[PDB]
Amino acid sequence: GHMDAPSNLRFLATTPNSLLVSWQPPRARITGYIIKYEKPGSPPREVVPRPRPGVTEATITGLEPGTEYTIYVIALKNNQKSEPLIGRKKT
Repeated sequence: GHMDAPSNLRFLATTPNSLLVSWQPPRARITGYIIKYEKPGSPPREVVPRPRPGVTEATITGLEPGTEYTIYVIALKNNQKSEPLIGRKKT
């Protein structure tokens, strides 16, 4: 455990209820990632299945319009995880 966390949570393309995001992988070897998303009033969820290693972008579906969701993206190492890297935006 104890691994750095991704950075610069960016957004690729954005759909009326889906949202693509792009980050800068942490500074340590990893074999997976976690990505949650939040909204005012409802608790976070996780992008499933967990992203693959080597990818610096993920899409998030199942959102709501006119709503800026807050994403928490983490680095994994065999279910093990690092600190989060968050960023929010609207669909």
